[PDB]
Amino acid sequence: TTYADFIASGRTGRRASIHD
Amino acid sequence: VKEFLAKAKEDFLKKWETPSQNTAQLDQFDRIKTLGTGSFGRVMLVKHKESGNHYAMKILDKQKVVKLKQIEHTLNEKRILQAVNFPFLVKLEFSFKDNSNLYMVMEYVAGGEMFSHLRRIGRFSEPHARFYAAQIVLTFEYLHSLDLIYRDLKPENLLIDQQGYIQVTDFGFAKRVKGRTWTLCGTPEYLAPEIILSKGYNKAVDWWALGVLIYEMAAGYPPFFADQPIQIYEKIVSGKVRFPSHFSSDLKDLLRNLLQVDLTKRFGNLKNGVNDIKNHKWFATTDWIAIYQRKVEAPFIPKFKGPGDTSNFDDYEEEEIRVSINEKCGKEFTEF
Ligand SMILES: Nc1ncnc2c1ncn2[C@@H]1O[C@H](COP(=O)(O)OP(=O)(O)O)[C@@H](O)[C@H]1O
Repeated sequence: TTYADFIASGRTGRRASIHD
Repeated sequence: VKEFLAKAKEDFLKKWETPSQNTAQLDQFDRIKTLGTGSFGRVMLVKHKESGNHYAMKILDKQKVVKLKQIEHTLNEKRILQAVNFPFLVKLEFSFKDNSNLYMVMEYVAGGEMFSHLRRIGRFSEPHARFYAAQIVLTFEYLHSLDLIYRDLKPENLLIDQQGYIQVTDFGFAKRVKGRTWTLCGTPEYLAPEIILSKGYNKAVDWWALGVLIYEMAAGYPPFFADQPIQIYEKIVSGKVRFPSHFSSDLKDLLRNLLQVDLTKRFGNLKNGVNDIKNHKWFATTDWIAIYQRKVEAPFIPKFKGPGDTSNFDDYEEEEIRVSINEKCGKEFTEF
C-alpha cells in the first residue's frame, strides 16, 4: 500500500526546509 | 471583504514603512525548554518575568544566518511579522537582538504542531481537513492582498491553539513582492513545479502548496514523496497524482485544480482568484465568515494542562544560549 511505503520511507519525520 | 482588505493594507503599510524595533531584551525572560528547531535556530518556551506570561522565543544565531545566506530572508521575516495581523497568524510580541543573536518572541501556542497530531492520528477526515484548509485559504487571501508570498506551508508550521484553530508560524521565507521571484526555497514535498524548474514564480505557488497540505491532511501522506528530494521533484514535475480510495469526488476535483501544473488553470491564480476555491463544491458547507470569526466549533481540542505545559510538543536536546562580548554582524542587521 501507499501508506505502508510512506511509513517505511525516510521522510515521515519533521521535514527540513531548503534554501540557496 | 474588499473594504476589510483595503483597511488591512493601510494598517500593514504603516508598520511595513516604520517597523517596530528593540521591544525587549534577553534578561527579561527565563528560558525553559526547546519547543522546536529548524536549519538555523531553535524556538524555546520562555517565561516573561514581569508579566509571568509564556512565549515562544525564536533564536537566530547571526553567524549561522549569514553562513546560510539568509540575511535578507531574516530581515523579511521580522519586518513582515511585525506588520501583519490576522486571526490565524501567530503574533510577534517582542523582537530584539544582542551581540550574537536575533530574537523573535511570539505568542506561545501550546496545542503543538498539526504535524504531530496528523502523524499520530494518521489522517484527518474531510470535514476536519476542510476546517483547517479554510483558515489557510483566508490567511493566504489576506497575505497575498498585501503583496506577500508565504512559501513555507506544511503541517510542521501550523500550530493548534487552545480553541483548536490554526496559527501559521515561520515567516522565514515570507517576502513582499509584486510580480515574480526566483529563490529556490521551501520544503521539497510542497514545492510547486515552477519553483523546481527555475523559471521564476509568483503567489500561485502558495495555492499549489495548499493542495499539497489538503492532500496530506486527508490522506495521511503527501501526494509526492520519496526517500530523496531529487526523487520528489521528479514526481512533482511529472504532475501525476493518485488519490486514496476514500477521497470524495469533490476533494479530488479541488485537488486537481490546486495541484495544477498549468498556471492558466491553477485555482487561486485565475480571473476570479480565491473565489474559485471558496465557491468550490468541497467547501459548500464552509461558512467563511464564521471561520474568520472563530465561531465554528473545532473538531480537535488539544489537551491543555498548565500555561507552560509542553506535552503537545516533542522533546529536543538543549543547548546553551551564548552571547559574545563582541558585536557580530552589526551593520548587516541594523534594521532588525
Ligand atoms: N508561537 C509558537 N508556539 C509554539 N511553538 C512554536 C511557535 N513558533 C514556533 N514553534 C515551534 O518551533 C518550530 C520551528 O520554528 P521555525 O520558525 O521553523 O524556526 P526556524 O526558522 O529556526 O526553523 C515549529 O515547528 C514549532 O514546533
